[PDB]
Amino acid sequence: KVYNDGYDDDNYDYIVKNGEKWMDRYEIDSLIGKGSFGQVVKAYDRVEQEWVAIKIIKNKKAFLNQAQIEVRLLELMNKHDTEMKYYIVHLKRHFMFRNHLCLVFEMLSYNLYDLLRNTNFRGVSLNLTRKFAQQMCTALLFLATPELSIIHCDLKPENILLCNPKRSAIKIVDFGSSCQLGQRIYQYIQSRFYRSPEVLLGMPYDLAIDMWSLGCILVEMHTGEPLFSGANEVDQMNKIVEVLGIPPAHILDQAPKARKFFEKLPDGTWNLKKTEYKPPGTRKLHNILGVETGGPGGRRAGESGHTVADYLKFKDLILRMLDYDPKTRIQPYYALQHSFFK
Ligand SMILES: COc1ccc2sc(-c3cncc(NC(C)=O)c3)nc2c1
Repeated sequence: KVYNDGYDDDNYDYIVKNGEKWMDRYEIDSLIGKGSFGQVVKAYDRVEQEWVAIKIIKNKKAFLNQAQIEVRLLELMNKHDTEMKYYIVHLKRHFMFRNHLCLVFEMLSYNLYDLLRNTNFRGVSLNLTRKFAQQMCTALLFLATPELSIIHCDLKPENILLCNPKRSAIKIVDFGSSCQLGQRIYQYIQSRFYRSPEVLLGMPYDLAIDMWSLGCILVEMHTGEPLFSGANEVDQMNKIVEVLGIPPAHILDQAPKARKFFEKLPDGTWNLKKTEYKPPGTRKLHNILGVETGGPGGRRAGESGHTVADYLKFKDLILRMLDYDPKTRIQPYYALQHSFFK
């Protein structure tokens, strides 16, 4: 009949209405996004006199507690980052309104998927990819602060927003599926395209799962297509193996879900389970990037900063990000000191 005196819908979301005024403060403009958490609306704040993005959580206990964990992480980050210089989206405040938790964020521009979409998935240049790579590594360095130890756990182009359309500044949004380092409670985390091997293999994991995601994300920004576009976990692992080969034996011996993907032959080596795919490590990243053939699709031939020497700096950095072992996979601090950012 009527849910929350007619304010909500069957799905517990607030029925957003153009031009509604909340608390004599926020003038609601339009719906900009929707998620399982609920909705995101564009609004004008008449006290601060600026546009804001409001995340209106569903009126239900499961999402209210989830959103509360995000609110805890953002208010903890805002405490450390006062100067607003570590590339995380700023939570201005939060309030309860008609039985909905509302989060007030700074208004940013489109996401990195939208930029890829406007190219018809042909990608952006390497100069712009470097600027996104530099800011993202700085952001992961901030999350690796020992008192934070925050894992975003769902890094992808949609969850990276541009501050301003005419600038290269980006901020990471959406810490709803994020957590601080600790004992393993969850194994089904990260979006499949961006999911680390340790998660695919069902193994212990830490903040290095974000660095794997970042490696996948940076190649997609320049090529325009997902590096590993698995339709299922078995497809995801096979496409990872296509590029990087079979994970080391000492990892697959410890992986619980190792036999979901590989067979252990009588001699001790691990082989792919028969199901198509190129043999392991033959779809070279060297050839995917087109280090010697003028970039992806030859569409970067003759462009500045797109030489073979420049592509090898990017290839090396990306390979260090896609290290199978999370203990030896490159960390934000060392990645920033790479020759690619020189
Ligand atoms: C379009 O101007 C903005 C500015 C700041 C933010 S913060 C955010 C967000 C927060 N939490 C989860 C998600 N994820 C979704 C909707 O899928 C997005 N969106 C925006 C949009």
